[PDB]
Amino acid sequence: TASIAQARKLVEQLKMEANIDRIKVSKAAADLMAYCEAHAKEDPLLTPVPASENPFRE
Amino acid sequence: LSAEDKAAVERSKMIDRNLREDGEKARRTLRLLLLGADNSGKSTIVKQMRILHTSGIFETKFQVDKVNFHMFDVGGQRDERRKWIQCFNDVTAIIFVVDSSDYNRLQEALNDFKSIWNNRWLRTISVILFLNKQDLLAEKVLAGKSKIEDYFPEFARYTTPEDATPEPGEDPRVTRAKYFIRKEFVDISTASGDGRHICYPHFTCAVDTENARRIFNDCKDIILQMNLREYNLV
Amino acid sequence: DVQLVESGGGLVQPGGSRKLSCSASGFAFSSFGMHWVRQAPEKGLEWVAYISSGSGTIYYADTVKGRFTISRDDPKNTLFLQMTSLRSEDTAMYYCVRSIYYYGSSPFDFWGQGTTLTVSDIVMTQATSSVPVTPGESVSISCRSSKSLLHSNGNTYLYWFLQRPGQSPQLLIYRMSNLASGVPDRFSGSGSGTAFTLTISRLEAEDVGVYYCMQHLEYPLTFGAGTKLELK
Amino acid sequence: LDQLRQEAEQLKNQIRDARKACADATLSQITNNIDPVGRIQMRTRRTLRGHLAKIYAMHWGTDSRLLVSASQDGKLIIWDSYTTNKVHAIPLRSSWVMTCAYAPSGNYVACGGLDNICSIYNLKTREGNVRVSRELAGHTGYLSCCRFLDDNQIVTSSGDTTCALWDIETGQQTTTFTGHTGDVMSLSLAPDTRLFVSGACDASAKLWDVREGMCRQTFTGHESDINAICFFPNGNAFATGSDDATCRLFDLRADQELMTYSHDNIICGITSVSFSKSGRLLLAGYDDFNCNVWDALKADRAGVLAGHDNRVSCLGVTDDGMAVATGSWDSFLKIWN
Amino acid sequence: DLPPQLSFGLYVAAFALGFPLNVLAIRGATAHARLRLTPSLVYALNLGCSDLLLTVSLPLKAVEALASGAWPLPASLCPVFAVAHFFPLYAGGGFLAALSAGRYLGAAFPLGYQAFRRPCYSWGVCAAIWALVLCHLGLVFGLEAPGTSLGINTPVNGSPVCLEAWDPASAGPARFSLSLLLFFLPLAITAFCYVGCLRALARSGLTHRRKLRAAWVAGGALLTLLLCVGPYNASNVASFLYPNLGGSWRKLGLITGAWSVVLNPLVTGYL
Ligand SMILES: Cc1cc(OCCCS(C)(=O)=O)cc(C)c1-c1cccc(COc2ccc3c(c2)OC[C@H]3CC(=O)O)c1
Repeated sequence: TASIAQARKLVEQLKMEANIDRIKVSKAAADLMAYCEAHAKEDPLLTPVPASENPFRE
Repeated sequence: LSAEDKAAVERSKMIDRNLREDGEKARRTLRLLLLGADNSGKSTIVKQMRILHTSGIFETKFQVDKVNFHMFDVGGQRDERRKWIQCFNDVTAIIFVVDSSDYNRLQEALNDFKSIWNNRWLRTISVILFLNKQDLLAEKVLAGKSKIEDYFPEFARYTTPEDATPEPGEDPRVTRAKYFIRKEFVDISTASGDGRHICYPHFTCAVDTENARRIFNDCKDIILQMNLREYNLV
Repeated sequence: DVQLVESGGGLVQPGGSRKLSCSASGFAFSSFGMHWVRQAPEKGLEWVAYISSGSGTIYYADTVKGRFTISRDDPKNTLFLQMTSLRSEDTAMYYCVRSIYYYGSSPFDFWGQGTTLTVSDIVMTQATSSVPVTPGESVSISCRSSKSLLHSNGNTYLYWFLQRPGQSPQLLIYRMSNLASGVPDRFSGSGSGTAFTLTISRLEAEDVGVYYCMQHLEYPLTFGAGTKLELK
Repeated sequence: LDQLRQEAEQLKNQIRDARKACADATLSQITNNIDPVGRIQMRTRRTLRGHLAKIYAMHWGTDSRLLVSASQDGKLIIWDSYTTNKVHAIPLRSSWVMTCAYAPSGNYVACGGLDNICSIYNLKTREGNVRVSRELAGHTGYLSCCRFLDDNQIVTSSGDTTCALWDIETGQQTTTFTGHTGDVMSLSLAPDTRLFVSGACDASAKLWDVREGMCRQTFTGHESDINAICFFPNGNAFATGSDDATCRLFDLRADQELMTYSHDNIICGITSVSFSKSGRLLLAGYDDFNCNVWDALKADRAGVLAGHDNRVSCLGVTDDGMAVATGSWDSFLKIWN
Repeated sequence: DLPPQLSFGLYVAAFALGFPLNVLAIRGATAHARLRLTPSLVYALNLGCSDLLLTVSLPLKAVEALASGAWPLPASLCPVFAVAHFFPLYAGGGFLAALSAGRYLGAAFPLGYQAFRRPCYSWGVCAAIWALVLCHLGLVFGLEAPGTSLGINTPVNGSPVCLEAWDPASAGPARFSLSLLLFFLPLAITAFCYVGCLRALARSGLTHRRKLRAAWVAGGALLTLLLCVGPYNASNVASFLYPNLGGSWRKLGLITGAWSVVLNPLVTGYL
């Protein structure tokens, strides 16, 4: 029953990828850009934090 | 620091002390990785039996000359071993057991030895090769029903070397077959590795009870060669 | 089933010698620092001595320095206090206290029963020694310190202890505002770096007793006078 | 037989046609407008020197402090990262440990390995010592990863090609997720803990629904074993790294590979992968003893860590975002920022 | 025979050849030691340190020989040059003895060797021989100075000389005992450890070519101990045995030590 199970699995894959066809790759890339720029000023690694509140000072 | 910070630092120091003590105690002993296909008596190499940490992988502990060896056998899975093997790249040695009695699977064993020897992570680990069930090999070669040439044409053109030393007064054909079988494996070993790690072939049977001594001696040799590598004699 | 049972208390002549023992069970004794804390028969708590984990550090109070010795035996899970040159001021109850110190630990979590004994610095100020109160209503108890208890790391070390009548003390807040395990959530602690308030929202019958505030910034460890809450 | 192979054959062709139709503009062209992040210089602030053997896993606590780490010396260690203090040292029954996890509540730590058992240890006990709260039931292969859903639910991935979801209270497998082909090597939970991705030795990743226990989606494109996996902080994408010396950023919604991170001068395999807090920096540890920091959008080497003497095995960025901790086979953990 | 031009040329050439290869050897040793620490690395580092110290002291005595005994530099610096030249010889002898002992222990008792192989013990042994040779030099030099300045002597209407004209009767027993206890005991230790290492290499076969290569490396250590410092100590004991013997043999022995400073990094240095 492995073959029929995998066939049903691939049908489920098509059903899930229906919304993938609904969504757009350019839209997804724009969303990634939007998130990265929206939270760009809260990660110390991107923008180094002043040594006052950096807990890993020497 | 405050009082609590000082006490935390003290507790950390005590933890460090226990860690180093455990580390030296563990570094005392020697660790071996046991490999070989089924129907090869890989679990019978050392006569002493144990069920240490039987869950998951199999543990064995045997002491020779007041030094302790822990042998790990990852026998839970019969599938590809290419992943977990990288956890064993610091053992003293790899004990590879091959049943030389049957000629049907011997090429498969040779391929397995080639895969192990040329492994990316085991490029500095020595292999102790155990040619198990030599008595069955002798019986098969003496009976004459099955021939090596059916599977190895080169055995027709192979001759025993002048350095061959059949000690127990055995048949010359038996010695010829044994030396060809061992030659295949040493040829696989020698083609690569350039002396960083070497193979130590041996001959053994099921009733043999001296395999621990051979393992101990070859482990001593491996340790000696690493020591000479440390001082840069090699 | 953490349990600390001490023994040795009795009648002695002044200037005598005595030995107090405390057997510990139900916990990893060797991993805990241990304290001896004195309570005068009619006064508040007073710290006596402290043995560290592994006996690395030993601290004594000034009033008993030299003539008191604190010792630990891990294999028997036992604590010893050797007392020499006994005085009238050394008659107390002599509780034994557990303690552990790492990043999120709660020291002084468990207390012993104590053994009555009789013979033949930062100051803690408690504004009130008694507050009549009725059940079901909020209450606040404040105490003050001579020196600010807030260390540079951001932790301020004040502890709150409730001693019910005829009972050994227990821990409530093991830091500025850190509720201890097994303490009902109605308790809370707040305040600044020098003035600290314990707040109780609803009162029941078991909340009647004395409340002490303790500092732990540096040795010696000093207690408050104690605020007594009685039902009304 | 071949009767159903044709049915599956057309299904594979059709879905690929859907993916090609979905893609018009590549991610690199879209992000070409923005300015680069520039060179990222990151320095080592702490070095944790207690482990006496090569380290396979570490996990940050949720308080951006108190990390946990596991090595073949048979010891788990809970460090206070701010002061390099050793908060806890836990002996292990079996020294062959391949993963370790830290409960988000901070009360438990989980570790497993070649013993096929995912042990959960309780940190906060009245006795004062860490105890084995529960040795979970048996897989049929080694444990490669484990992550805590909460104080009572855990998710494990094993070398028997199957992931599982366990209830700690009962000690039983609440759910068993369907089969991969090869070993399951990595595992990452979505921020909402509703979905999770797994990477397998069959060079494929699979996105799973935790509640229903059925593989929602499957992503392909790699050429060798997938060793590490990690969601984007917003949970709409994830990155994997493989032995073919490359990282891939896939997107769940578009169900298609989005970006590839590779360099001709890099040939060793990738052991660990993690993101920064905003997701712009993709940090990946390699087999050639040093980590790389990529610009997740422009896809170029924005920085190098380069501080370890052996293979970099584990890598993790703290939740607060201050620092990144890398543990290597030289028995050392280093904190960078 | 003492041609001042010849001695000057040999000393200058010895320094000029030794300094580059010696600093290269110490650089290679430290590059290897950065990754990890082994007793061999410790011994090599100490050997390099002593060799640099001797090769930086060499030009002074090169100039002195160019002056045929006279020291142009004022006699206030006599003990500094004396230690900085005559200490590294015995220091290198002891270092080579310790290295040979370590090789023998590693090759003869391998399990026991890795059981208790710590670089701290190597540093301790190195510091012990440091202190022992400095102490023995100090006690022997305490009975040298008559208290003219210390460590210097002037002949009648002659220029000052660094122990070159030191009283043979007094310098005989002192130099002999020092040379014995600082060279021959290390020589015996090195010889025994070498024969043990050879036995171990023979009985622990791995490959004929590599067995020969290791034997040659260890033998290079033994010979660079024996071929260069050996002439110096032999001349010293001969002078003790034959007080009326001519003093050119001392110059030959010092030449052999100046060749030790260049030969030592060749056959023992990591690079
Ligand atoms: C002992 C001493 C005293 C000293 O006084 C400085 C002034 C202080 S004041 C005015 O109050 O005296 C200065 C120094 C440097 C030293 C010293 C310390 C350590 C080793 C050696 C060398 O010892 C040798 C050097 C060569 C040789 C020695 C000893 O034996 C002879 C020949 C070797 C040979 O020819 O084979 C001096």
